Amino acid sequence: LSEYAVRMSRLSARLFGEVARPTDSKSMKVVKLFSEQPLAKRKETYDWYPNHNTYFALMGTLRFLGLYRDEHQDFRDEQLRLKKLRGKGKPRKGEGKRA
Amino acid sequence: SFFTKLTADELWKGALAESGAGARKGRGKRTKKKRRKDLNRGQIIGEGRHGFLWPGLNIPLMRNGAVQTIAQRSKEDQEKVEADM
Amino acid sequence: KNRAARVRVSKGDKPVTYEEAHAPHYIAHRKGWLSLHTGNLDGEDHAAERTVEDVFLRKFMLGTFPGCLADQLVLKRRANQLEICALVLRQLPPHKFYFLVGYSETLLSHFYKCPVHLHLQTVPSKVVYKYI
Amino acid sequence: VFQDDPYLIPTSSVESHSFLLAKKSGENAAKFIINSYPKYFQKDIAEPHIPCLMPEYFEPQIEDVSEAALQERIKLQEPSANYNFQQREQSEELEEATEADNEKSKTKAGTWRTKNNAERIFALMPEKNAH
Amino acid sequence: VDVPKDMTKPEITISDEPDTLYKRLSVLVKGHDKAVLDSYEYFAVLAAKELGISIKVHEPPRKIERFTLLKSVHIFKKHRVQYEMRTLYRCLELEHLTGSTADVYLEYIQRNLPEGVAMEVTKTKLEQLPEHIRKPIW
Amino acid sequence: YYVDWKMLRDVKRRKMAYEYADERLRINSLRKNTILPKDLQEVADEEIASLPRDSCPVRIRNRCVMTSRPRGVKRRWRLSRIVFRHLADHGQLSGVQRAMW
Amino acid sequence: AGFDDDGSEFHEHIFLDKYLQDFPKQGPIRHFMELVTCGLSKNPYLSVKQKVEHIEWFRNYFNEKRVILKESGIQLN
Amino acid sequence: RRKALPPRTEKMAVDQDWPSVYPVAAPFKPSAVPLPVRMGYPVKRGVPMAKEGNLELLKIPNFLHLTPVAIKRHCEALKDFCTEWPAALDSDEKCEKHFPIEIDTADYVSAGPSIRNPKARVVTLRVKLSSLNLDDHAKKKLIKLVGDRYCKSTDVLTIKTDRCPLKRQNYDYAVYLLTVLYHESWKTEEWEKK
RNA sequence: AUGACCCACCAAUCACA
RNA sequence: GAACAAUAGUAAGCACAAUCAUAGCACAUAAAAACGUUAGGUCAAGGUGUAGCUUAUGGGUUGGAAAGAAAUGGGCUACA
Ligand SMILES: [Mg+2]
Ligand SMILES: [Mg+2]
Ligand SMILES: [Mg+2]
Ligand SMILES: [Mg+2]
Ligand SMILES: [Mg+2]
Ligand SMILES: [Mg+2]
Ligand SMILES: [Mg+2]
Ligand SMILES: [Mg+2]
Ligand SMILES: [Mg+2]
Ligand SMILES: [Mg+2]
Ligand SMILES: [Mg+2]
Ligand SMILES: [Mg+2]
Ligand SMILES: [Mg+2]
Ligand SMILES: [Mg+2]
Ligand SMILES: [Mg+2]
Ligand SMILES: [Mg+2]
Repeated sequence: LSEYAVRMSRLSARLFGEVARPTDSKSMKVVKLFSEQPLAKRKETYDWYPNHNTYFALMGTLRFLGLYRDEHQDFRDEQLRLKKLRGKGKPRKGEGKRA
Repeated sequence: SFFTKLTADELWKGALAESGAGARKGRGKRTKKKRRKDLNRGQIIGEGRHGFLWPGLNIPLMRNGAVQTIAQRSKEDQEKVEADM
Repeated sequence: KNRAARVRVSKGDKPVTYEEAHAPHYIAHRKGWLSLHTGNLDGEDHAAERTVEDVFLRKFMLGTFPGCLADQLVLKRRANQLEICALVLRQLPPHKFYFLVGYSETLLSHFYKCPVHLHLQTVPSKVVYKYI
Repeated sequence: VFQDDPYLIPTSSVESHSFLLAKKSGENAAKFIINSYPKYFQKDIAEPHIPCLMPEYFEPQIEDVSEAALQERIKLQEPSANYNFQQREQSEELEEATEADNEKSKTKAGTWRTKNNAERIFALMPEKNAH
Repeated sequence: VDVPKDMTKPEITISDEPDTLYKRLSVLVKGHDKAVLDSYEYFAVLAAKELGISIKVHEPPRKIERFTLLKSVHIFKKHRVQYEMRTLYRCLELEHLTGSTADVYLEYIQRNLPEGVAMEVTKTKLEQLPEHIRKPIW
Repeated sequence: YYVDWKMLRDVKRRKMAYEYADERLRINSLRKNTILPKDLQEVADEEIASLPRDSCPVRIRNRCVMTSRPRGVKRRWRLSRIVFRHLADHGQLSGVQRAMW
Repeated sequence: AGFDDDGSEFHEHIFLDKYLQDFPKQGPIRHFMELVTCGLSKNPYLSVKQKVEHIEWFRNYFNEKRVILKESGIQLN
Repeated sequence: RRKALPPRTEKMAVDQDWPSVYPVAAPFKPSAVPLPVRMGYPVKRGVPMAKEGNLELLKIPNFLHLTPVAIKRHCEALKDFCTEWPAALDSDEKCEKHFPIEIDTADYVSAGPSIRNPKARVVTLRVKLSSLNLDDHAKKKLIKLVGDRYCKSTDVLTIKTDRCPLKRQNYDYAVYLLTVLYHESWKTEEWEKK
């Protein structure tokens, strides 16, 4: 190691746009922090889920508009219909416990 | 919750429980009976309870030699339709 | 026993498509893929998105064409455009068929923000590979 | 334009007409759904961002302000006249450009209402002839 | 019998600018199944021999990614299912090309890319020297 | 509807953590540095701990996209192994196949 | 295709010295902010605008607390 | 009312040009294709399934638009857009003697809604040091300044540029880095005597 | 060497006017 | 419900077999393995029948979930 080598390195670092003045291994973490995309900002993170409300609501509307046909919801429907016919329904809110 | 749904065949196969182990050894009684009903039986393409009329599906494409516009039935008309179904 | 994606042997009367007649160990050997896209290749991205798209497409197409859908969908993705190829029973008058062709193509083009092509191949009844 | 299979292929001229007309009526249905409920189609994916696949807004962007709602509802015919009537009730002056656009809308959309709209065009504003 | 008359109207302009030179152009097609990459290599080589682009083709070693999942919904850990993804490669190496020929060939080729394959283009382009470096010294 | 309430809570977490990402990054720049004085980093510590609890990235869970399953997920498809296998075994995942060697 | 990044050129990305103009020149804040600046220098995912808004947040936060800086044992501007 | 029309294969002339039928990339409708083709696994007595209703032929990418006749025609229509390659450059020696600098740039195509590939930024700069005007001192000072980016056996210097959003910004920054390396290799300073 | 008791086959469809 | 110097058995189908994979054969390995058996395992992957809750068996926030008397399984490191 020489002073010539240290000057050469300070020059290469100042030139290529890397960190100029000597730093701790611990402080370089801030360089790393702003050199990257923070985790919570990545499309693999905030965009992870598809929007389930858009799909559900849209296909629900399209079903009511008679375009899309949902057999699963049809099943649920007829089952519930027969269930309220049988005499066991869903209690109107507030009625069930005390009565 | 849309992706959480299934085919009608799968749902009936599930609810009927014909393929179970109770059916084979006669581990359950014959007086207990439940059946499968088609839920697509009385439905027509384009029909919904919102009441829309689509040129290619619900209603004929051309009325009086012209092209029918997308339209919606009256409230009471839909009441009578649902009564019929 | 392996139950995965299997059509169990019936009394011998059961009509079966070429598709359903082959278990998971026969993919890439006898039967091919029902979807084609780049995202599952070695160096490539957004497999997840293409998958969710795929699922919604199957569900949607099944609900939009009730009862006339013959075989499982074929989804080809080429340079931002998706061609949906479908085998369809002859049920509806061609009026309804075209109505839904246009309606679907438009709707999914506007939903997924890319050009959507829809190719219908009509068949008299379910093509039978086995039993029956 | 038509589907390639032997079942959906048009046999006669009337069939060609009914088929294509049906396809268009379907596209119309789809677009109707898009514009009735835009928020469902809002989320964007495509990188080049095609502006053509976005839902359309046929509502006025401002309500009580005259100088916006006039032109806004004119671009959209009767809502334009309700707008011009809401601007004329507030004693807001309609310039040479305003009812030249409302005029171009009286010619593009629309015999008594023509005479009345013409009277409002000439009497209120001294419109330059060229419009 | 029925021939449309005067069917051709191409539009090409020549700018005075010195069109970019490409020393070498590598086109790497990744695929799943081999046969598609074979017919695509045939198609690409033919399309290059028709434009006189003088290309070589070789096959980069295939990559198979394997991974393991549980076979059972709930609990048997002794039992697994193993899945593969096979990526196969074709490398079309074209030499001594110009910018226009490069954009035409790459357009034609990229339009006809099959749905299940992907493509990576490495262009090494020729530039003489930058201005401030030519023979000044500071 | 997101398939579960859990899935809902995680969607909210990803929205909040996306919103405060800048604040957290900027403050933890001060906090992760030796060069600055300790008197600054103590106040910066109280600043980043002041931030809403649900905005920090370590509270986010990768869940199955369709089925909401909290683990046994293949990150590349964002899918539970079960759902994944279901899709793959029907030939619906391009390039995926059973492994024989 | 479709994205030019505001017609910006690399010097508006690489060299941020221009926004370090108002800051104490010989202090530890120069160490800190030269590290911050180098990090933003290496950053592909941000525009010029956003990097500038980072620098300015730090300007405003450091200029927010003069008290703790003076008391710290180093007089800072 | 049920309508069944005989396939296109009936009206198809024997010598009819094929690229007319399949101009673009197509799904393979079996009605529009004249050739009997049996694909699918056979059954013990039976044969492979016919082309009608066959889903497996639908799954296959078909090169039917690319039939060699169509490639001849297409490429003969593309002969107009292509510009010639300079004669004297035929050998790599003259390529190096004339153009010293190679700029490597990567372009990626993948199917889907978005075009954006993060790998497309990177621009590589390979420059031979024998094609540069450098002094002995300037060359040794350059070698020591760049370090790892220089190959001592092949004398090829490499500048890999990443840090900026666009490949043009990275191209400019690579060229600029080269320029400043050359300008700052010729400068002798105080500590160089140390 | 020992190992409560109890376990099993006695009902018929779909589709159309 | 078989006797091959043959005495009542023909049988499509599914398994086994064969092919396919592990980049040439071969071997090996992988994969495959019907119908059924153990009311085997899983309503907490998800979906569901039946029966239950609905100002609560539902939805949030904050903080807590300790521990080793003992017994034992599978491992890691050893006793050189
Ligand atoms: Mg649940
Ligand atoms: Mg975690
Ligand atoms: Mg005893
Ligand atoms: Mg006993
Ligand atoms: Mg017998
Ligand atoms: Mg037999
Ligand atoms: Mg073999
Ligand atoms: Mg063997
Ligand atoms: Mg095995
Ligand atoms: Mg076997
Ligand atoms: Mg049990
Ligand atoms: Mg249990
Ligand atoms: Mg449950
Ligand atoms: Mg808690
Ligand atoms: Mg122990
Ligand atoms: Mg163990």
